[PDB]
Amino acid sequence: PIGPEDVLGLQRITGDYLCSPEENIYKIDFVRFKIRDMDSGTVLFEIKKPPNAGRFVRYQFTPAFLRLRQVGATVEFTVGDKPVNNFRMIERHYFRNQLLKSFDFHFGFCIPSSKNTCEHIYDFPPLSEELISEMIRHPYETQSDSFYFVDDRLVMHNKADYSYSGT
Ligand SMILES: C/C=C(\C)CC/C=C(\C)CCC=C(C)C
Repeated sequence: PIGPEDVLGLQRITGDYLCSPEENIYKIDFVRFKIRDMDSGTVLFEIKKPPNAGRFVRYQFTPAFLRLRQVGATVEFTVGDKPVNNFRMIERHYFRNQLLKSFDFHFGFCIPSSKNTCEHIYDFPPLSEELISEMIRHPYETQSDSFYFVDDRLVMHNKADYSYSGT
């Protein structure tokens, strides 16, 4: 039902998850996530996996984050026995229902029944100063949808919100 063309034009965060966890028929499970700033080598965030059912994440960042040029994302995941072809993530970010950027990453070849490592390069959009001020000023109103497709079918959907106020 849901293909990449259904999400590629969205101008708002979705009101609900567009797929159920049962539709993840390929048993894809993300187990590690690490963010590196390509201009300082600084690790900006790193986690390792031990209602929303774990499909929502809250992120606490700093104001400097909104001026980064390029960020390297290291992602580790396991895969079931079904071979996976045309694995694709489409991740859209919004502040106050205004599209900031949409990232389209095609995964490399996925080895079934095994752990895989992939690297995504995030080229940040140049954000206007007024938009920078408002995202710092109103935490958690920057939101994202991450859509995962295998052979042009929605199989995973995650959500997140973001703070750029530090802690
Ligand atoms: C799976 C990854 C995430 C849930 C968050 C990582 C997203 C980014 C690093 C993009 C930041 C967007 C801007 C407009 C600055």
